[PDB]
Amino acid sequence: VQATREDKFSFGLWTVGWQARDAFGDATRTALDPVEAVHKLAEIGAYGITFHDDDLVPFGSDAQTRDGIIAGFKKALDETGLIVPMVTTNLFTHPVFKDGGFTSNDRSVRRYAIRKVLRQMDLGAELGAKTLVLWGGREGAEYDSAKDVSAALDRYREALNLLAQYSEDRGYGLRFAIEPKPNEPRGDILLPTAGHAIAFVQELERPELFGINPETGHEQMSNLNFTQGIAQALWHKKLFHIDLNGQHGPKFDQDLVFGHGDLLNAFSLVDLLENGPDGAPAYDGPRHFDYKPSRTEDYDGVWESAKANIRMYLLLKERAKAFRADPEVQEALAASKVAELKTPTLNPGEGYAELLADRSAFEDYDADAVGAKGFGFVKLNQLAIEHLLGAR
Amino acid sequence: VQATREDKFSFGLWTVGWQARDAFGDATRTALDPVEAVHKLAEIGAYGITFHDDDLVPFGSDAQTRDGIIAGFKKALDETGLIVPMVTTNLFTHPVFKDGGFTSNDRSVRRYAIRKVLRQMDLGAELGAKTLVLWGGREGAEYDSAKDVSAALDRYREALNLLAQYSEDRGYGLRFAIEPKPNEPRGDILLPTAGHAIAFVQELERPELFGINPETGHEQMSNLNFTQGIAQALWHKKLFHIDLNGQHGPKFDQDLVFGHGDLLNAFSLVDLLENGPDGAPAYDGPRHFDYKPSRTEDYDGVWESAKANIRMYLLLKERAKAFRADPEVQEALAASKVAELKTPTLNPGEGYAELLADRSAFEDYDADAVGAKGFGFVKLNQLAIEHLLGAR
Amino acid sequence: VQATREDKFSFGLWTVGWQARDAFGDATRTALDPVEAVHKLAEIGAYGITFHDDDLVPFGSDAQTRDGIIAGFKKALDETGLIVPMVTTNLFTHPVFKDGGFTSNDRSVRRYAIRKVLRQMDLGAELGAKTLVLWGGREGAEYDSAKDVSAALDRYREALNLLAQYSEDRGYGLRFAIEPKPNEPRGDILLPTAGHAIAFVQELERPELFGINPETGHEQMSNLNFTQGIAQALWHKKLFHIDLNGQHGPKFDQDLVFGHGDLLNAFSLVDLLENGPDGAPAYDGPRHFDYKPSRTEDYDGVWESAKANIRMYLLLKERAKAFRADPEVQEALAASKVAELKTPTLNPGEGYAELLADRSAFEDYDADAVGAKGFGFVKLNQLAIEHLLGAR
Amino acid sequence: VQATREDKFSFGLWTVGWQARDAFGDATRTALDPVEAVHKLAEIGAYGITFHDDDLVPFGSDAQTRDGIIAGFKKALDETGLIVPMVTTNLFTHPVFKDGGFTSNDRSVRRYAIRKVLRQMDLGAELGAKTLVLWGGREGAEYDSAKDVSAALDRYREALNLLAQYSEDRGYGLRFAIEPKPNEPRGDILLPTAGHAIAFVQELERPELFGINPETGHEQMSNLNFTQGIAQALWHKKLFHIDLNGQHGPKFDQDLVFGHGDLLNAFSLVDLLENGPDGAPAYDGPRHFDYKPSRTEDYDGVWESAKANIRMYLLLKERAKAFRADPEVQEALAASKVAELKTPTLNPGEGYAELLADRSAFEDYDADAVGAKGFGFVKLNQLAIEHLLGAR
Ligand SMILES: OC[C@@H](O)[C@H](O)[C@@H](O)CO
Ligand SMILES: OC[C@@H](O)[C@H](O)[C@@H](O)CO
Ligand SMILES: OC[C@@H](O)[C@H](O)[C@@H](O)CO
Ligand SMILES: OC[C@@H](O)[C@H](O)[C@@H](O)CO
Ligand SMILES: [Co+2]
Ligand SMILES: [Co+2]
Ligand SMILES: [Co+2]
Ligand SMILES: [Co+2]
Ligand SMILES: [Co+2]
Ligand SMILES: [Co+2]
Ligand SMILES: [Co+2]
Ligand SMILES: [Co+2]
Repeated sequence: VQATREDKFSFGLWTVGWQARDAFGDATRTALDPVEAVHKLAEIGAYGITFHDDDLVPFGSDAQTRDGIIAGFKKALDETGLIVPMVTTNLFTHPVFKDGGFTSNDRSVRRYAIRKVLRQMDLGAELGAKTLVLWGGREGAEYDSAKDVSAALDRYREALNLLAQYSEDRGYGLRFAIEPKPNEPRGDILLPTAGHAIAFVQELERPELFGINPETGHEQMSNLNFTQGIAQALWHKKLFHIDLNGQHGPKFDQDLVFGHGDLLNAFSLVDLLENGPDGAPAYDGPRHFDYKPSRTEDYDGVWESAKANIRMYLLLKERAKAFRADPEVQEALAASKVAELKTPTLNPGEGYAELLADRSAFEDYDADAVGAKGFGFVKLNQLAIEHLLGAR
Repeated sequence: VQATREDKFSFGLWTVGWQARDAFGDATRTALDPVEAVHKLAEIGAYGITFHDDDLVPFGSDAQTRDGIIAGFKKALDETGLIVPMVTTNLFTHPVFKDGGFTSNDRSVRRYAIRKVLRQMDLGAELGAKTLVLWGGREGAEYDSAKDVSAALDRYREALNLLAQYSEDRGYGLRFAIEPKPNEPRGDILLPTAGHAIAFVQELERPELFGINPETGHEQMSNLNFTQGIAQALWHKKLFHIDLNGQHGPKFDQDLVFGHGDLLNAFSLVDLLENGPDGAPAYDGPRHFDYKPSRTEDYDGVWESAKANIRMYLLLKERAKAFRADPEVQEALAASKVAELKTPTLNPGEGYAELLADRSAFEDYDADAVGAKGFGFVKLNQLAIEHLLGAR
Repeated sequence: VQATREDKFSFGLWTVGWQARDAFGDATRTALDPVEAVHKLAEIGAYGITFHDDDLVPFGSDAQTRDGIIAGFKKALDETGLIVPMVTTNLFTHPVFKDGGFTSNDRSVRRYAIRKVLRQMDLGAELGAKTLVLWGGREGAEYDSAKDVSAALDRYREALNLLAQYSEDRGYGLRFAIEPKPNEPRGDILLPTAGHAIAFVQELERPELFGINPETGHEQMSNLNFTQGIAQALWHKKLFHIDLNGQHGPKFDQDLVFGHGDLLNAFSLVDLLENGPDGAPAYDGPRHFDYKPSRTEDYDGVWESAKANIRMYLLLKERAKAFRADPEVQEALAASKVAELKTPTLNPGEGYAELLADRSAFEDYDADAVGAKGFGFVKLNQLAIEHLLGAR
Repeated sequence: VQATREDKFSFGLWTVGWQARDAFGDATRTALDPVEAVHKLAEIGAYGITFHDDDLVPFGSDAQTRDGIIAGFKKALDETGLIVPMVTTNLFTHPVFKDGGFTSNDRSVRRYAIRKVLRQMDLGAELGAKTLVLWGGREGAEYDSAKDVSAALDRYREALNLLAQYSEDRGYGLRFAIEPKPNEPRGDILLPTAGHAIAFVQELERPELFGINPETGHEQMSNLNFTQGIAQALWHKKLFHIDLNGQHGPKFDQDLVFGHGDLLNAFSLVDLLENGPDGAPAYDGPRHFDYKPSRTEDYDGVWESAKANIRMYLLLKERAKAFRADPEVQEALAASKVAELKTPTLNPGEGYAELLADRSAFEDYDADAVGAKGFGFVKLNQLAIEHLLGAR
């Protein structure tokens, strides 16, 4: 298959740029030039690139340096036609953030973290970014008595409310996406799942400007069903962005190519995002890959893995489409009553009193008879896998 | 230490009454009589008892029978001075509920599920219960194509809105507590974590009436920090009830005595609930034990395990109090800056314009120097554990 | 494709016969007659059937009743041509086994467990079974101080030595396969992984008569790589039997159809078993499905799920074959140096003296240059998945 | 309490020397001088220190420098009285080992790896070390088709056979301890659990020279019961060394202070090692702490955390002894029939013939009456915990 700008595949500069220095070893690859990343990505079919402030401008660069870098990067986007759909800020690498950015126990660190983000918001707006992703990687703790969670949530909220105020006042029109993660690098991270991130956002001052950026591996690190979690995020209308990658259950964050981890879940996910209501996708934003080319690879391996992500997504889409289009699947869906869940439980205008008066809903209901009918779910599931396998 | 009615320990009829019939073996204990249970629980110090409809009145009892049982039950309550703080409905045992109660693909089961709950609401109202716990144990799926998550959430919401309507029209004054669980019996259950449940509740018609009933073991089945999730629930003011028990990480639901699984987290949990805001508890509801006496035990074991739950709580409470009262702990808390998180990041009347004008929050900030100072968190953790072990 | 007797697909009577009573609810299906199960399995292409003593003959049947069941059973086998490749004993259902069979703390239970097994060996030997599977589902503990592991391993060994003795004396020619499981129904089960079982087997009086019966979901319950553990079992030559099914990581035992859990691991498992050394399979015993038709299904869903197991194995086999016959895959294998691992590290006749003498192995080794070459692993993994997807 | 040299507390140079560069951020601490390390550890009570070649002598140090470093190191040991009980080799950091050391697909890497170990064996022998720990951190894969496990086991064996040969011929008298780990840094590591490592060792040429070095955190990363695995290791007589630390279930390797993860399991572990048969410890090797001072800490937090490891072990020891000495515990052990498991199942001289003749073990056995009696395990567990809380 072939990727189009209409596919909206984006990559973080820190992905193909990952030098492969893990917690147990040194880097196996040399640094990638931002400008080269831009030309290579354009070439493999991506429509946009994302970056952390510190991925593009080395922490501590003077404005002369800083300015120079931005200018060149800007030219590259220009020549290639790539856009910057999202930007983020690094609030986890520097030792100052060892206890967090926004929720560090140290007050001075909190002030500093806000400033770092405001600045990145400025660059984002200049480059045309529409979404600010916030990954609070260091917000959390290793020991329960070290962090007052309530105070931490107040401080997270305080910081976010200021960011929305500024964006709205400067007219940047940004949307903010909170990225949930259960652990790593902190023992436990605040807002561990898509669920906790959504509940939190609901308490902000201008909640309509806030949503989440869920990551495949993050939810899988707690053994949760990523597809079901996205379905919930979509129900709430809080899916502002998405990070796609692969993981093999609860272990360190692997960041494999999308679909190289839980393949069956990767398939139900593409199905959910693409076979939305009335043909059209259920999701319209970037399909962003936040993965890492394995430590054992060289730059050849790097570009290969970049293309594998696109490839995986397009192969899955194709099968998800074929799945839904199959009259036998259509028949199995009917037998399993999947669409019957869309019919309200209650009749039009029916309330508690009418329901209480309906003898068929209780007094005269044959639970035993209904309890014996099968749902035909294994059969429908088998049909889906055969489509995935290209056997149908 | 001895239990008082003020401690508010409650137990489900189904905990001490569990016959220990598991997924791989027959029951090892005979049935426990409800009046007996009330009398034994009163004796060990419980202040209240809870039950699913079907735990008290056998599924399908005729009115005469049903009526007879309730009368006997109320008399035992009367005599012992035990109350019924919460009631729930069994929407998971009977085969009709194999694909869910409120979210079954089958429209007729959904209708029947609502009628079964209304009926239990009337009984709870009659007994003076204040909370209706809803555990959607069969809501979810084994296969992703079998359940439309979006339609399921619509139907779950449709049903809850009706229950609140009825409660409010009738003047019952009930509060509704949704109980999250990631899995078991279904592959994946809808609303898997405390977070997912809180986010959901914020979308109902009368949200002020809805909260959650998180269970220690359910959060631990996903390897999440239970204390930290309770802290967030308290921040949202949605902790309506709590189910206490023990678990050893992600595996089937063990339902051990509280404190017999993750002891360190059991300790931080009691500290959070009891060493509240003033000096006063941060949570005022029932301390409910939803556990199961191990299958290897007889009725002497059952009564021993019931008392063990109260004993673990009182012993942890005592050490949590001692921890907070220690001057060396006060000192370690001061060195770790725990309390500094409670001070707003911004000075009163400061906005983004004033922050941007503060050179010290960024332009002249010495991040390297701040990043070199230690938080002393290990030492604080070490004092906590020494209090737990009675080593101080 | 269609299954042939040469495929050696077998099913436990307890799989298609599971009535679906789980830990939270009643059975949803009526009991399956063993004769009927023989006929239906024959019909879908199974070559054999297996059973626990108690699956065929109800616990406590008098000798006339037991004899009658066995006779009708044998007749069905005869008429269909199905064989009984393995038999097993239920040492987990009856309350007497609540603390285990061979390792119960109670001496009398240990004596009775051995007698129950001996009696099953007789029946197995008479039906022609070649393997006795031993699943100690109840050997273990919920609490560390309740069980002396060392004493427990001594007792385990004590029982197994007797069984080997009896079999050898009677000329039964049975092979014994211990089945590891990490937990469920005990909090922790003895011999938790394929590794622990293999190490234990090695300490018996006649180790050559003992191997393991590893199950897909059981290793996945600990989030281990099943194919990789199977590879090691094959290296030790201890894979006497195999239980195939599906699971989604660490949670209760799901027993899904084979391939419906971790699809990618199912794929690599079929590759390992069939594309063995010298053209031929690496394993020649039964391909046994120890799964359960989901609780949502009726008897139609039961047979559909039995057939899904076979279809899943055959589709994966087909794709594994095509994978290996692809010149591009071969080229990738060569580039990744997979086969170079099969060449001894030392030259023929080289010892440490000569290795110490080779400056090319150290003194003149350019670690830095080798360290920069990519292995091309991602590209290889991508072709593997494109074969599975039927995209190649 | 206070540590004595008889407690045999040892620490790796890399533990207190960890600079805190994690997968997501820079080092927060400066480098620790080895001589200083020797001095600091002697002061807190350690009886020994251990290290990887590369911890002591910088990778790529000329002969002169290396020699220089060693001589200073020997002086510090001299001056302080600390010994080097164990030494290990770094086969995971340098880029050349990205695919492993001993089982790298690349043959030239395997040869280099052996050379690097021989050299450390010499230094080890010279410093008086008794054990060579082998941690194959890079032995494994991210993708199943990239590693022939069988070939890798052959190459692993091939390398160990040679090391044994060398050590025996040089008269070093070393014992070899293989350290299992399930994952991190490789997606899946070979010899993932204590079980797998023991099974492997049994296949070597001089098995009496090999054992294992299990780490608390490693077994817990797979959610296995550490104490139970150590109990099996002792049964096999393969506990050559042990790494103590803390972990919070399946997630990245946390390396917390011993007893800061699963407290209940740390208690049962100390009980097992110390309350050995004949009053005496069941294990007499070094109690080695392979942990990491949290990244939020400075050098003071570093020495605080080192002392915390010793304090935890000694406080647990103290409670394990009090527990065993309690008459009420003694009464609970008897009711639980813990010791009845040590009495053989068969009477002296009984074999299957006599067991078959015993009607009381089967024909006249009342399984129902035995099945109704409880084991009193909950009460026994509750007493263990009250001893741990210092409540008794
Ligand atoms: O787990 C790492 C996170 O996924 C980050 O890459 C964020 O998305 C950006 O800060
Ligand atoms: O996991 C089982 C559940 O916890 C139930 O006991 C609910 O709390 C009540 O239906
Ligand atoms: O998890 C249950 C076990 O898998 C059993 O089915 C054994 O294989 C046979 O007793
Ligand atoms: O998880 C990392 C390992 O624990 C190492 O520290 C080894 O013990 C020494 O190579
Ligand atoms: Co990630
Ligand atoms: Co991300
Ligand atoms: Co539970
Ligand atoms: Co509960
Ligand atoms: Co199973
Ligand atoms: Co099995
Ligand atoms: Co470790
Ligand atoms: Co270690």
